[PDB]
Amino acid sequence: MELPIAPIGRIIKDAGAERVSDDARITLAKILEEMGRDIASEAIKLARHAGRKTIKAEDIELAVRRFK
Amino acid sequence: MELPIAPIGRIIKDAGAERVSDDARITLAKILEEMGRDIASEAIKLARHAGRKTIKAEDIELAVRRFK
Ligand SMILES: [Cl-]
Ligand SMILES: [Cl-]
Ligand SMILES: [Zn+2]
Ligand SMILES: [Zn+2]
Repeated sequence: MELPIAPIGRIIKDAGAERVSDDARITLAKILEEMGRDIASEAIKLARHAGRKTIKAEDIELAVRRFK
Repeated sequence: MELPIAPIGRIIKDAGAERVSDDARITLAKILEEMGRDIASEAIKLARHAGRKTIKAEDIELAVRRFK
């Protein structure tokens, strides 16, 4: 796992939760990590079809549209 | 912003990118943060319709299904 748990716990508290189980924080961190990886994988293929090696913000923005 | 950028950069490198612009890392961190907040907001309403104050892993798992 790359994402730290603490910041994910703050997101859920920030959205209005009174109490958050430790298992809720870990579940959302793993779901967002898996989303990040699938978006990143699609952004890499977009950059390669554009002839580039550098992943740019427009690749991320176009890749997220396949998941919406 | 709650999520740190560095770990998001590692996710994109881990998925296979050779080089990542700083703007790509920031864009994906903001998209995952916004997803985390919308999931968390829906999980809070599920827990309240179940009569609970504590957000649990099953609330997260049911809330992500509205976005798939
Ligand atoms: Cl998926
Ligand atoms: Cl949205
Ligand atoms: Zn996946
Ligand atoms: Zn939203």
